[PDB]
Amino acid sequence: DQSQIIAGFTLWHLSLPVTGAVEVVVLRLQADSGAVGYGEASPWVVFTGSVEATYAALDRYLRPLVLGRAVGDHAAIMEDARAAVAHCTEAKAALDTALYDLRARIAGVPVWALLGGRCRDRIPLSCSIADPDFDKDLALMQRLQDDDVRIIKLKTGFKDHAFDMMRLERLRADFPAFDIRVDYNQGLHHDVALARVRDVATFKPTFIEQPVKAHLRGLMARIRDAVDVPLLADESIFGPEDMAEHPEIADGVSIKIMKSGGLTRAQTVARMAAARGLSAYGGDMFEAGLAHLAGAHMIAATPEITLGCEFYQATYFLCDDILAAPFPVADGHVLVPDTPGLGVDVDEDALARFAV
Amino acid sequence: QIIAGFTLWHLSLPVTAVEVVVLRLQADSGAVGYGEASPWVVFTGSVEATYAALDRYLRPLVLGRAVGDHAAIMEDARAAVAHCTEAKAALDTALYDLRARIAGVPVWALLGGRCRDRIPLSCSIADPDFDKDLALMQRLQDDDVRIIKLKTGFKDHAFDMMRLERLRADFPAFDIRVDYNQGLHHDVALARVRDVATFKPTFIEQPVKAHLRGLMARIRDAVDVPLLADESIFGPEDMAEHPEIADGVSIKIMKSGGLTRAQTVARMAAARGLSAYGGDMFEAGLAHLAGAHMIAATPEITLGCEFYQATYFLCDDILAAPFPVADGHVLVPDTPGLGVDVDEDALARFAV
Amino acid sequence: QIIAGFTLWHLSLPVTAVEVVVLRLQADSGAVGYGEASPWVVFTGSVEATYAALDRYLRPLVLGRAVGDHAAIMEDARAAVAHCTEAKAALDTALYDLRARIAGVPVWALLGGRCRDRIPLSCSIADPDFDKDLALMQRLQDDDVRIIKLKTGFKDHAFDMMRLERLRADFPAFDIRVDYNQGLHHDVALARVRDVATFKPTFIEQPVKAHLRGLMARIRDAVDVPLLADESIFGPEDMAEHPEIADGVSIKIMKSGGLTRAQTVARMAAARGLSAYGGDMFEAGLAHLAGAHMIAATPEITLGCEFYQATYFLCDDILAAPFPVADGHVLVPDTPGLGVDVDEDALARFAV
Amino acid sequence: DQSQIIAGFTLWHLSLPVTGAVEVVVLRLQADSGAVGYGEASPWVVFTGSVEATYAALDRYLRPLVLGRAVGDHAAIMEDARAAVAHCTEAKAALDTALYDLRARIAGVPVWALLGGRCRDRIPLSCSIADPDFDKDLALMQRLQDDDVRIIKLKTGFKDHAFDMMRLERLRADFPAFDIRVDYNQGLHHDVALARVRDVATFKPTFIEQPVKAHLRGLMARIRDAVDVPLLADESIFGPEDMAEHPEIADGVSIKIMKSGGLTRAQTVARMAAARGLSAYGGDMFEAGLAHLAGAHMIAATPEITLGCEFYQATYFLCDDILAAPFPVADGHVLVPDTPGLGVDVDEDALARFAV
Ligand SMILES: [K+]
Ligand SMILES: [K+]
Ligand SMILES: [K+]
Ligand SMILES: [K+]
Ligand SMILES: [Mg+2]
Ligand SMILES: [Mg+2]
Ligand SMILES: [Mg+2]
Ligand SMILES: [Mg+2]
Repeated sequence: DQSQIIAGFTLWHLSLPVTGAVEVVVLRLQADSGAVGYGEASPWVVFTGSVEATYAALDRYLRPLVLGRAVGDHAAIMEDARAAVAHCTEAKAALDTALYDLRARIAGVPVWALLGGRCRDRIPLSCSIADPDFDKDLALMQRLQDDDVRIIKLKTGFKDHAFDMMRLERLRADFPAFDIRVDYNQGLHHDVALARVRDVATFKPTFIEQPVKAHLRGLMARIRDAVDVPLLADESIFGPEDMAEHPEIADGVSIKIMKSGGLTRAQTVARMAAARGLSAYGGDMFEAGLAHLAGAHMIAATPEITLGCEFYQATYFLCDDILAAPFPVADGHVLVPDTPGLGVDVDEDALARFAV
Repeated sequence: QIIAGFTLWHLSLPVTAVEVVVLRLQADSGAVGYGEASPWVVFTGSVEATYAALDRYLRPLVLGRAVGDHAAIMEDARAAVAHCTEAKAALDTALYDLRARIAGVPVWALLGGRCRDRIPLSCSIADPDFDKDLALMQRLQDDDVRIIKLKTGFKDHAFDMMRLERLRADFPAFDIRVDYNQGLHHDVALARVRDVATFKPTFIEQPVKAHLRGLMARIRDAVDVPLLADESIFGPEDMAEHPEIADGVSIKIMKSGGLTRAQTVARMAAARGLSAYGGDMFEAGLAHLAGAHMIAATPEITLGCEFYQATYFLCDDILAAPFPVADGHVLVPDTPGLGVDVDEDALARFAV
Repeated sequence: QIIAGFTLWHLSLPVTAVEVVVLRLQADSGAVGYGEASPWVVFTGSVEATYAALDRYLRPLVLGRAVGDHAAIMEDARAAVAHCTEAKAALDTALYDLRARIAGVPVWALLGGRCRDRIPLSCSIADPDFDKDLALMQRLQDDDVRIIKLKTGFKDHAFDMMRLERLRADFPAFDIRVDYNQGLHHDVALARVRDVATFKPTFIEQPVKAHLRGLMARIRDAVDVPLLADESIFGPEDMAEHPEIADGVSIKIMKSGGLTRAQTVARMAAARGLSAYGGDMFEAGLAHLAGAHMIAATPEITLGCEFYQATYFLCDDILAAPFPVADGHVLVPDTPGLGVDVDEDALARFAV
Repeated sequence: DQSQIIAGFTLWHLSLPVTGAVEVVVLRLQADSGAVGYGEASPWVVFTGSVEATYAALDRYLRPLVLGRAVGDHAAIMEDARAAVAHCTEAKAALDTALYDLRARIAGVPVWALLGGRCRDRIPLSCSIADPDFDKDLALMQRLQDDDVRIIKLKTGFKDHAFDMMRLERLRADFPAFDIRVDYNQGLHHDVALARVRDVATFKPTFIEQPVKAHLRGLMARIRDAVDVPLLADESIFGPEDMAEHPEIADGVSIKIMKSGGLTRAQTVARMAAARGLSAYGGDMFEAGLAHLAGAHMIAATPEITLGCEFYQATYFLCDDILAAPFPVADGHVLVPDTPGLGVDVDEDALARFAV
């Protein structure tokens, strides 16, 4: 049964409205038996690559390498997948996710059971605070507080520095029970980055994420050493190779299956970080509930990821998701399913509704 | 469902004796999984240390746990008892075997799926009577085995140089590696490594004591032939701490404390262009199968494996059918669990 | 004056097929400029990624801009879309071609003026049938070409060593370089590089995967023959980050994302005594001309160029007259723009 | 037309009175067609070399390498120029400037169009505050404020430390809207440099420039790491070779065509700095409007230079300039011309009036 072939390979390019729209690609794999598995690719054109690049990677270059293969050859399929097309880590993540979802459903086990088993069944949730209209986010904070969410990440550097400092002050004043992180999304020019980081460090955020452009890894290392607050690398480190090459550039790493090109490789990044005493955090892209579930299963199997996750978009940002039931969140945590595969069905009618 | 039973055997296994410890785990449903710990007292620690790790300290953290909590159980296991990586490997192996059998999948399906169904086999050449080993070689050659690892530095340097010349002369189709097992004193290690390197072995493994990692790094940089670390690197933490001491690493589940961690060492090595080889201890077939499933799911381990003891060294194994080898390769099973039944009668027979 | 038009062709070009994307930019006045993107899916990214970069993401940042704002446009282009350095090179090339034609100057007059009017040419030797390549060599020798780059590591090591010995024997007047295209596994890379170094190629290019830069640095320091980085270094940021991984760099506009940035890589290399070579991808004559004008204005690129595909590899090119080569050199034009007309009929003919 | 020869090579050694005098050398190149281009060399004897060295470099050693060459061979002329005479980067800059001005005027394009095109058409201006009579500079500050200049650089270390601290205090008090930088011009002895730098850092200047002697690059690196305020290298880094050799000695670099030996090389220094996250600033020497225009065109084509420029001398320091019209400044910015060549004509009658 482990040599049953992959007989179907189907793509949807979606546009999903948000409270704007975000574009993702969904992959379904179908085995010889008729069993199916799904994966999501969630690109950001300025950071990981375009949606068109990811679609083409799947449609033209991965498809002929996947169709007709033995589904048990998952590990060899993914080595071939990495060799076949440069970049498109999001596309690779979709493939890895669909292969895990498929083999898990065939076996009748949850995806985490294929990643080493479970160390946790809940994962603390962080919501991002990113609105240029801060009164709208103050409204959101009331809802988060009532929902028992107790972590947020302030997106900083996109308006001006006074806007960042104003929001940090007000959130610390009005919402002291919250654990607050900061994410610059590569948004500080090297002229001002250290000074701005030192200023926001005065509010003692749990971490400050990726202040400078991804390639400025030497400057990241300098900022790490200059400031007491933990520095987190995001766009500076995609996968194990980057982690190996740049061991000392930050105090921790944001783990995203869309950067690492899948679930197995995300685990490897987090294990490499932990082995030297670097923190690991469950980051995400502009994703839907399918990609969220993939990340949640990965985190459930990875004790090294201890800083929570930001799988908030399906619950708080997307007008409608693509799952058949609500992405599972209660009491400020993601609830990791224990039913087969990713644990919540993909709604193909929603795939059809949102297809471009 | 919960782990309802936890059973240990301390075995003594005659050879052509080695002591191992076998663990059986039993779920609520009656399903079972097995693992083997294979300690070497001078290297990984005593068999008594390993037995006590399992019997006293791990037993209570494992009995009554949900089998699905495998990852948490192993975190707890690492925190519960220092060393005894062999014990921890036995537990990891049993947990994978048990979960794979409950699910009806081979253990490699729990480790990422498969990248290879066959692994090239190496047999060790370590007899003080070299004529016997020359007989062994003919059998290896008839068996289509095409890799050997010469154990060096236990007699004298002339004995090692003699054997290398003879083997290159009379068996030129063999891929030859060298393993010193920490046996060269620092006074002479560089000189002797340079001498054996003239036979271009594929690698030279662990010339000096495990803790002499600065010297390992010097030997790495002095000689063109790849240097392989063994005892100097156990798990991911050692790999993270000592990134440049060698050109590659011997991956052993008994050093890494399990299957998952062994994968992580190989991946960490590969990420920087260091090689990975499927090493082993004085193990029986149960251990061999655990290592075989690990290698089957780990593309980074490209240098073969040395799972030769169940075939050429043990009088009798503890599996119900032979450990699967043919045409000089280990044949990775695709049936459920580790893929060959453990023979509980063989367990009773060889229990101390 | 403003950029009033932005047009793309996705081409498939038969070879003795490769896909490229051509961009035409059109100013208010009707003046036009062209650029080529030549992607390699395993190396720089897909042709689809490049087409989308231009069609969706760059088009709106370019249409309606003042042509004189070239430097700002390219800043915006780099910020707008990750990767797709081939797309960005096509845009840079079109912007230079258009501005040079508006001004009535060759593109090299926009890049610092000229330091050379001729560039030594290298042709690649990459046929699995070596007898065919031995025929190709006679033609190269009759054409006064005196540099070749042997593509290695795609068959086996004996095939590479065989070809080197034969070429040194039968064609001793040729400057021979070697290119592995990331093709040596880390298990064997040092050994094989050392072996091919015995033929003293002028350089050995990119033996290992692009990300294995620590290993590149080790190979650099282990072997006397110059090591050339290709895929390991794309633009100035990579050059700044990895200063000591090689003895020199292959400069390609399709990696650097343009003409200016390619100059900057060469200058950064030269400042510390690293060499620079005029590399290329599977390009047509438009790309060749962009690279040729770049090299003409960049004294630091002293190792020749490999703009051989339009002459010896493509069945038909997309220029209205032949890409200019004579006496084993590229002949840098001094007429306006890139210096040879793009044939829009050839564009229509080969569009997918 | 690109092979038309350089047929004329003419030098003037000027002395230009200032609110003292400054000595510069002007070069005019004349092509076969009669078109002309001009460049300026602006030496400082203690820093870059004497005016006599620069004059001789042009008159005896560069002249025979330039006369009769094809003007299109600009890049080869400048390689030959660098090989021909040691030092005299100012002389080399004059030659590079005149070649660009000449080819630009022949082509009918502005100089920046020969340097990659334009990224900005205005450049924020900084004026230096360097008078031993501080009341005179307080007068100047009223004029700067009314002129909408909002950057100054305080020259420090030439009187005593209390004088520096007094001026910083008063400027921060009376002119809070100004961005203030500090420049020591190599003026701190190594015995006291760190302590003095730490003291002036308390006023949070945007950068502190070259506290110690140029060769003390190890001590510069120590000062960089000891103080939060950005350290700028000036005399420690001339061109790309220095930049390559000394990558970590400061947080940024002052780019001056008179150090880099021309416009192309200045751009290369700024691109090398930016590639690793080091700042770049448009510095100058005691220059006239010709050299200012050269630097302004260079900066217009170089997005990496983001800290402004100090092309203030033609407007605020020289009693009379050598251009046919006022060096273009409005609203606190240099206005980069878009007409051919450097964009403002050189007044040869002014060359004659000021010749020694
Ligand atoms: K820190
Ligand atoms: K070695
Ligand atoms: K070398
Ligand atoms: K500093
Ligand atoms: Mg982030
Ligand atoms: Mg060993
Ligand atoms: Mg190449
Ligand atoms: Mg200065």
